[PDB]
Amino acid sequence: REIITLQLGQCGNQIGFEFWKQLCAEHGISPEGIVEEFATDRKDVFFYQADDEHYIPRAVLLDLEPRVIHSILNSPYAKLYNPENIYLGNNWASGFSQGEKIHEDIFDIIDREADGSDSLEGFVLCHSIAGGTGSGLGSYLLERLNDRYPKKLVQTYSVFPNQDEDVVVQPYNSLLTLKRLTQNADCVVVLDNTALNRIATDRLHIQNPSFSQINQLVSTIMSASTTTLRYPGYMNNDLIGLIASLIPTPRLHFLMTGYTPLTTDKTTVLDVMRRLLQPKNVMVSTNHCYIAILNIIQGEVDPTQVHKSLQRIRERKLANFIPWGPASIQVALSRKSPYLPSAHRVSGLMMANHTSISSLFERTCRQYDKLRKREAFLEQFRKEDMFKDNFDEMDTSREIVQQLIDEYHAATRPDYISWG
Amino acid sequence: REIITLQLGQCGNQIGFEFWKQLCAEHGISPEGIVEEFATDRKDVFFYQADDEHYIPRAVLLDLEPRVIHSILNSPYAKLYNPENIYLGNNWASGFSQGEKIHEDIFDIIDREADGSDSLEGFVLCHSIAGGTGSGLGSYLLERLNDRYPKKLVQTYSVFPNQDEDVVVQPYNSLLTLKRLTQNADCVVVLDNTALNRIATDRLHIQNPSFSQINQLVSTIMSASTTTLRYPGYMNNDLIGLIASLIPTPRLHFLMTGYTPLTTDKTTVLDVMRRLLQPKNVMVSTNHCYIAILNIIQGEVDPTQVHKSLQRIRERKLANFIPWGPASIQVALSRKSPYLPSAHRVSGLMMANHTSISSLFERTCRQYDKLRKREAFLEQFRKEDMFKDNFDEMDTSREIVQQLIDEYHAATRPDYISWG
Amino acid sequence: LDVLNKKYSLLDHMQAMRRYLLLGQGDFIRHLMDLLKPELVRPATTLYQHNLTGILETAV
Amino acid sequence: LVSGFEATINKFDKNFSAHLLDLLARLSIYSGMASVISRLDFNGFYTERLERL
Repeated sequence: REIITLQLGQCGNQIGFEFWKQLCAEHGISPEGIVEEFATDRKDVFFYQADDEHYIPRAVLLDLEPRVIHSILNSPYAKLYNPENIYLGNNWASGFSQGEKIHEDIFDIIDREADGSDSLEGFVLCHSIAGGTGSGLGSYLLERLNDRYPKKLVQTYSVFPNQDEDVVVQPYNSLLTLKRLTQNADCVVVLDNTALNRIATDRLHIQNPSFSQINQLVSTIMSASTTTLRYPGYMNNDLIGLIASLIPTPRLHFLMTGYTPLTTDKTTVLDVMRRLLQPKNVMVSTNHCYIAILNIIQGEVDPTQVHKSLQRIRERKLANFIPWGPASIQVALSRKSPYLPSAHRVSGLMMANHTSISSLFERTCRQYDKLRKREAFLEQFRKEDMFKDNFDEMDTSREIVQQLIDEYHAATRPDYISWG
Repeated sequence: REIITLQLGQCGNQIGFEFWKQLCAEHGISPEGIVEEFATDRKDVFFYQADDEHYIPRAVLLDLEPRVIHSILNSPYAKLYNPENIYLGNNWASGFSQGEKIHEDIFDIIDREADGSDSLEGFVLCHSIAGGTGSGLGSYLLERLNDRYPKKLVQTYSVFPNQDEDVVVQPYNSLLTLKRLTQNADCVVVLDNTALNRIATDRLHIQNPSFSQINQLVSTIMSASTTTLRYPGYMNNDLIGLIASLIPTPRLHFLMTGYTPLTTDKTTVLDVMRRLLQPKNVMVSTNHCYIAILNIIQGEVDPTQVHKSLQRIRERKLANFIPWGPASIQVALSRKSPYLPSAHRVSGLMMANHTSISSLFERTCRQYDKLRKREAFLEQFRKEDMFKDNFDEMDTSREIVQQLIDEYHAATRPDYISWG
Repeated sequence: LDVLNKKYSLLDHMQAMRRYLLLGQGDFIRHLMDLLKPELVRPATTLYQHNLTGILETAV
Repeated sequence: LVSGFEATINKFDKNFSAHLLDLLARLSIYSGMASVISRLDFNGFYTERLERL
């Protein structure tokens, strides 16, 4: 139904602003907010139908000691949306404490926008893992959304800002935030800026404006993930129906992302299918195995040899699903939206529950573990000591994430007829 | 039939002057008084058909120590009406005593205008609750109209001047004036300048000229309330037939006001119906429940679906009327008058008997009660001591208004098959 | 061909027969199942037919 | 005094309740054309005071 977007952190506000400019260009709206004569799809999933004959977008901007938010403000896409939800450290404990002291009025901002809608389906959060101002604050307020709203769904869009390796307090913040993402979130979309940056430097000659083009990539992935909700389709035009199928267990809910065009400067669905299974197309990268795969393909093709393509991929015999489960690739087809010129309009995406990310979780675990062993790279700020003098929250996050790694490895194996 | 307008107090004379300028612009009359060639509706409800071929309005202006009345006088709409009824403290007791000493000649002004008409239907009073010069004087003369004229009807238009909180003698004057409004008035229209001022500051960027635009809002509400009498319609073209249906008991006769356009800078009746029930449209704001609702809708629309809209609102199942009574929303339709340009000519109004105002009565009761307990905010003027040395009129007003609060709460419940 | 295409409509109206009757528009069916959850899951085999037609008229 | 007033009010209250519930109930058999009956009884409080059928 109606889904409210919450953006916090500098990186989260940046990718949210890029996404809102993307939907401004996509749908028939001005940079003013008014509906145009090239509007008619559903425009009530992200835009509040306002009383100005303006489809005013539901964009809740929160920040802590803002810098780039002022550069967002002096632009014609910060008066695109203005329903009065615009509001004005570098550690997880410091951001947690600073979010603690000002939680009331921004939670009142959340409450005002929550009753302002006719209906509610989900709160989707723009976040960056250990992004500084976003970290700690986002974990605390994520806990407060899961506490205050048990009837609604929480989605988290999170990126890991790393320029191919690194901050020494970053594994602590990622461990603590990942504990919050495990137990206070319903679905977490995790991306690696290292792999995306390497693919971006490969595909073009972009090396200095890598982050700006990464914003375009994340905006296209976000718009393609919600296109079947924004545009009239058939299935899972709520968030929860889309989220439900990929998750077999509520702790394996971290989804790997895929994207078919490696540059966008006429094929059948068979080619992009056998493409996107292979890890040249995965932008976020024992043998670790998929639990469930969901694919969304958007392009100008003639959709009947999809059953023929499923025949061909089946007996090409590339990939097998999980021992205990009779799982299956789940496939949806949509149209690529007009009002943006794109050569080769075929664009594919996969949303897949993969165990490979467990290794990367263990990678962060190993980093945190060695910094826990040396104790010269926790950097000893007074906010961290005042927040937790015993640092047993790190031990709780560590034991939960180690149970998560064991659950990952047991779900890969047929030890999910047993327990691990 | 023929209804005489009495305006007293500075705020009452201001909103009356705004209403008379509104009907000067509305009907085919000059700023001179003469009928024009764009006159033909009924013009004998508020304008005396005078012998000059002038429709001279029946506007009785009374004042006590006038200030703004001189600014009213030097204007072309103070020689719009002149049938010779123009006449020239800050407490309820002081205004009461000053109205006592000069009651004879202004009552002779009332008598002259009363026999000056061919017929009489009602005396409608422009008033402001604890407005200073208006308060006390208006209560005393209201008692004298109810004493001297038992065959005629008295209506009171009253606003509560409060700039979002406040005068410390104001709860005393409102309590005493409300006692007079209970037992000497037939219908009281009560508005809150706090809620109207907040909605006015919200809808536009008016904050300093809020009072002048509030005069326009009150003038439009007054003109829309009497449009079916001024313009040829079907039903309740006397005051008493309009007043009779909303009142089940002569002490619940205080009516909540509604107004559909939140700014006026093509819809069906279904939309404005499901709008105006919701408290974003109520300009004057256990769960307190309506006893009876009357709605007047004025706009250019096709009413072939008002019965369909009643079908839809019935089975949308939003609101229920009172346990003991088989009450119903009562609906009338009129046309929005020409000779004023208004974008979106659909404008809706509700006149509804609501128990919610009892809480606001209790709010004033609580304020008066705490000032009665402290006794440093009655401000001890000699007029108050000379008027009542024992202050038992406050006790009488308090016991009557407490019986009113109990009657409100018992009428909300099914204890109006019993007594409360 | 043209007398069914210009005096009434044949092609335009068959699309909605696909969309509703054969459930060819599942946005329609999803929100019909969401909004009409209580009146279905509670017995409506003692409720007159015109009420369900009337609530369908606003559901579409 | 009130031995004349309250007597008429009580008897007319009970008489009015009986006959009016009867009008709404005897129109419920007709139908659609079922707008009026519990449109005068806006679904909720006063769905009744005397149960019908």
